[PDB]
Amino acid sequence: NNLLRAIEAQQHLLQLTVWGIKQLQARILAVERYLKDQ
Amino acid sequence: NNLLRAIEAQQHLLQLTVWGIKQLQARILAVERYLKDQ
Amino acid sequence: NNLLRAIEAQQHLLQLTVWGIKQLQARILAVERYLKDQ
Amino acid sequence: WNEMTWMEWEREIENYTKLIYKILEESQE
Amino acid sequence: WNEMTWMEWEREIENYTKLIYKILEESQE
Amino acid sequence: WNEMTWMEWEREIENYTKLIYKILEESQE
Repeated sequence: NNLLRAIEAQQHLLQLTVWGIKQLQARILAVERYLKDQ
Repeated sequence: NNLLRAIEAQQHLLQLTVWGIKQLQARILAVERYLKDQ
Repeated sequence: NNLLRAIEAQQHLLQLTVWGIKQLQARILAVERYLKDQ
Repeated sequence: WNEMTWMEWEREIENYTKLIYKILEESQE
Repeated sequence: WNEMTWMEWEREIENYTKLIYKILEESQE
Repeated sequence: WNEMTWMEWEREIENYTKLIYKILEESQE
């Protein structure tokens, strides 16, 4: 049970890191494009 | 025991990815602000 | 068995987040350097 | 790795995530 | 998700991390 | 944490990853 609970919580952590990476990728891409456009 | 050890090591990996995401977020934010300011 | 399978899949997720963070770090660094150079 | 796109990355993340959900659900029964 | 801030993100990360620590500690006893 | 570089980060990631591989392999035997 403890191991299952740990995996469950770690999956939530993974989902949070994925959210963060997706937002950072969009933001860096927007900056790269801004600089190209300028 | 093996599963516990794997979870423990994976938690350290998660912590490392969190460190990295936090630093990248700060750095992209600083760039976004620099460009806004310019 | 289920717990092992979950850990295995989560390791693949971790590897994917690491790939993403590495690429974002390189891209932000390139932008930071571009702006310094300009 | 150098031959992977962000859309493929999202697809792979989704696939593993769905698998893990299914495994965890089956662990409850 | 689109309604979440980075401060909230850090809070949620911290909360799950602390929970996992506690679970792992209890697994040792 | 503030005293860590990206090369050190990669090293630590690699070390934990290799350990996990070994543990998972041993779980199969």
